[PDB]
Amino acid sequence: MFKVYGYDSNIHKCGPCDNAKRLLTVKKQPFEFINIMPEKGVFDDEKIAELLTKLGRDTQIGLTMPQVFAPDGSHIGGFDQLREYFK
Repeated sequence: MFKVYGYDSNIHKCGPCDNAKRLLTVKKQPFEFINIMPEKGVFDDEKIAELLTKLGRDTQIGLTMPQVFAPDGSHIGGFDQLREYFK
């Protein structure tokens, strides 16, 4: 499955996050969405730590949501990189 880390737009608006989900649905690709903000103004720090581990990063500088990973686990990037991935 593709793995998409992002925000639920009902709690924190994330147009790129919603676009990533819809692009995977139109391409008939199963995905799992991981919401990093379970309620307004509260981050899930276990999921952010897991994301940093997967990215191999020590700082959060410049990280935006969504962050997408391919079925084999490699990092794709944000929605702009996912658009490119299917070409």
